[PDB]
Amino acid sequence: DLKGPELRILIVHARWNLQAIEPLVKGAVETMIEKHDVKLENIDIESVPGSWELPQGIRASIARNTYDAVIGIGVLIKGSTMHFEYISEAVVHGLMRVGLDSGVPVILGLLTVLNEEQALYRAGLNGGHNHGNDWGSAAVEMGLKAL
Amino acid sequence: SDLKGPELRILIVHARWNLQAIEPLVKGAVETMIEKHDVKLENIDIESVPGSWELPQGIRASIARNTYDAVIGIGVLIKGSTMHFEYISEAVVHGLMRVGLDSGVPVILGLLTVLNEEQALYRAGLNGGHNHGNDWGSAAVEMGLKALY
Amino acid sequence: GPNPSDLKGPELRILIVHARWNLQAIEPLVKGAVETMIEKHDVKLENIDIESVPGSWELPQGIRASIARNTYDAVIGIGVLIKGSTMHFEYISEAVVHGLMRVGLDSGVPVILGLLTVLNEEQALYRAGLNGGHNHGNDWGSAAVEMGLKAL
Amino acid sequence: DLKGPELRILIVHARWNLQAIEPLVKGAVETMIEKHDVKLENIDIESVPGSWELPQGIRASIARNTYDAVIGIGVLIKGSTMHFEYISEAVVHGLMRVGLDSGVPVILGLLTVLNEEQALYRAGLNGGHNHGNDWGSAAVEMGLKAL
Amino acid sequence: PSDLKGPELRILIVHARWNLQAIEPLVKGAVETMIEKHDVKLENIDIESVPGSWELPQGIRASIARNTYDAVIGIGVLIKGSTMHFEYISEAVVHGLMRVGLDSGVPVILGLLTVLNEEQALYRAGLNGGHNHGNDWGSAAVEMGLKAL
Ligand SMILES: O=c1[nH]c(NC[C@H](O)[C@H](O)[C@H](O)CO)c([N+](=O)[O-])c(=O)[nH]1
Ligand SMILES: O=c1[nH]c(NC[C@H](O)[C@H](O)[C@H](O)CO)c([N+](=O)[O-])c(=O)[nH]1
Ligand SMILES: O=c1[nH]c(NC[C@H](O)[C@H](O)[C@H](O)CO)c([N+](=O)[O-])c(=O)[nH]1
Ligand SMILES: O=c1[nH]c(NC[C@H](O)[C@H](O)[C@H](O)CO)c([N+](=O)[O-])c(=O)[nH]1
Ligand SMILES: O=c1[nH]c(NC[C@H](O)[C@H](O)[C@H](O)CO)c([N+](=O)[O-])c(=O)[nH]1
Repeated sequence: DLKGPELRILIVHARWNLQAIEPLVKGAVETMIEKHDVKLENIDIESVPGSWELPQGIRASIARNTYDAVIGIGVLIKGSTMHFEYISEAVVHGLMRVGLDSGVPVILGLLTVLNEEQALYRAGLNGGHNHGNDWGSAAVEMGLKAL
Repeated sequence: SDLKGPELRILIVHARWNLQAIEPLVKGAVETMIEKHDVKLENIDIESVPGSWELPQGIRASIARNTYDAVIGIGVLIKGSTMHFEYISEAVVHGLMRVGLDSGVPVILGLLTVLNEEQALYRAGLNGGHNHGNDWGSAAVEMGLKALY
Repeated sequence: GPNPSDLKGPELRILIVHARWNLQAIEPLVKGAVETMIEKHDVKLENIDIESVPGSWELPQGIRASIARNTYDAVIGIGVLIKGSTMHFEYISEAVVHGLMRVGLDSGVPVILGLLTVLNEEQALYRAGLNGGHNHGNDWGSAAVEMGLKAL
Repeated sequence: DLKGPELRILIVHARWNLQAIEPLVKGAVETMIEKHDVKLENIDIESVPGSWELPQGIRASIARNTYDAVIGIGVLIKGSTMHFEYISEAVVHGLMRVGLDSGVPVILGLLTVLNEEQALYRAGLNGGHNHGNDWGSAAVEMGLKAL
Repeated sequence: PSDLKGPELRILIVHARWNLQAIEPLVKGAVETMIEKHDVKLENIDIESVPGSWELPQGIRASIARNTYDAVIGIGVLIKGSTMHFEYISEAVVHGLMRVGLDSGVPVILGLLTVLNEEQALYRAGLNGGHNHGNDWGSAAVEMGLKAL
């Protein structure tokens, strides 16, 4: 049971498909607090328009303040074109790059699904498990291991 | 989407392939920044390059000469008969992401990667579709402000 | 198939980072890697560090942090990704594999790939030495030793 | 309507599928000269075994001399294995990297086709349009805009 | 290029050891072609091996940092299996080999085979009526090594 009362965590989330984003952020926040003793005042939450902006928003934020771990949250749903595949591939590499360039643990809270239902299910609705909870724990664990 | 950026300097680089779709996209972006976010016309630079492949390179060259708070890269790639479309799309997207992360300047994705021309026009606001350029205009202002201030 | 060496690395310091998803398959892999280095290459138990991270996504990051603090001759990254219902599997697998390659090239430290990217659980267990399969961890142990010695 | 009498242009082309390569190179050269007033003596032409060497040949050459723009030309045809897919992906990312790293515009004269007929058609044979011309014009434009 | 001779060239060859049946002929073809057709000296050709294709980029990087080579040939054979392992390793190795060559300035020749089954690999190694691809790689190493001088 890892506890991180002194950890400063950053959460950057996109605003596309808010129906699925909100639950994810909550589950992450609630879990860090209620289960890892992270302090609410130590959790910064920022948003960007879409998943494409996630890597950029995180990079700008960890250059200004100091965080022990970051959680990038976004929901990409396959559409009619190849837009979904290209954005997904670029964003995932971008998030990995920002983490490796900065030395700050970047947790993957990106969902890349085929339809809305799949997203809601992974956000804890319709009998599914909220994946945000897992991301909060990973944030805490990686943040501690980085000291 | 309420944000105002009267002091923001925005750069728009667009390719010239599939101009039928490019033009509306650029207008929607410009119009939205101006009428909805108070950006000043004189603070918006517009440049062009032959194709989407040049977008990353054109943007890189420009943000090295002047100072911008945000950049919008606009291009239209349509699937053809070869694998050309797939390889260019992949490299361009990775290039635009790199330019943004290397420079610290927000780069907005105004790239359409479609199966046929009808899909592009529809996303440019023609034939009953929503003009995606508008969303790009708003995103540029938002990311520009979250960096300058 | 592979062609391991008989090389001995009694002075080698080896690091093993593994994720914790699908532990059923992870455990046998790690054991095989450790046992093989020790019993077959003369690596010393005390010279093998073992760390863990939540998921495969964390592997490149955990390895990067660890080789920045201590000095290792070789690193083995171990994780198990199983195709699910979304495209999550494809995108994480691609990013992690490129990430592990980058950490190895940036640092100069050999990073051994102990990542399984499978369609279902049965395939993972089979590659972990269960149900009549060959334990791939063993091969990784020999590779770690071989690369660690060629870096000296 | 762009003219570049002082531009120095480099062309690196592979030698696999020369039947398609030659016309592509000619089209690019002819167009730069005849339509953009580029001078014959200001156009260097080099070759490398295959498309895989394109990025490397270009990087080496722009480190020795000064060019305003580079055109990389090569032809990849899908074969029986996955070789085509992996080389294509690596070469394209390689050419983009060299352009961004060096600051010198790199024009994409790479064809990634399914069979030989497709390549010849794009080289102007059998009633097709010679793509090399477009690459010549793009080189001139990007070379001028780099100043 | 007429007939290139490189009697003073120093060439490095790193090959993996998976699927040796196909590897050996590939290496021979490359060595023989360099010596017999390009006048490269046997004593100027270093040959190293690594467990698998995943180690090629790393093995090559370590070696060119210790000695000086005019060109490098990376040889490995990947065969599609029952999982997605082949696809991910192939993509990462190919990008890794391109990176090492561009980072170092030393030409890295691609002697990697990414096939669907063993038969395809043997064929490309010169068995069963096929053309030994290692020969072409040898000539490419010599040509690129000379053009770097
Ligand atoms: O986070 C998402 N962003 C999306 N917008 C695209 C992109 O993230 C940027 O907001 C904008 O394209 C300019 O950068 C999506 N779609 O377009 O479908 C989506 O599904 N999810
Ligand atoms: O912007 C585009 N550029 C295209 N040209 C490719 C590239 O952008 C350059 O113009 C040229 O290849 C040399 O750099 C396209 N097609 O070829 O189809 C396309 O659909 N869209
Ligand atoms: O190692 C794995 N990690 C997984 N977790 C995802 C990721 O590795 C991180 O733990 C988390 O996503 C945010 O960092 C997996 N799935 O989700 O399926 C999986 O199959 N294997
Ligand atoms: O330019 C090409 N090079 C090719 N050769 C591969 C590569 O470009 C190098 O010459 C050599 O592989 C070593 O780097 C091709 N095929 O193999 O099919 C091809 O179609 N086109
Ligand atoms: O060179 C190869 N290496 C292989 N081994 C994988 C890898 O190259 C590493 O040696 C090891 O996986 C961890 O470093 C292969 N397969 O697994 O199938 C293969 O086909 N070819």
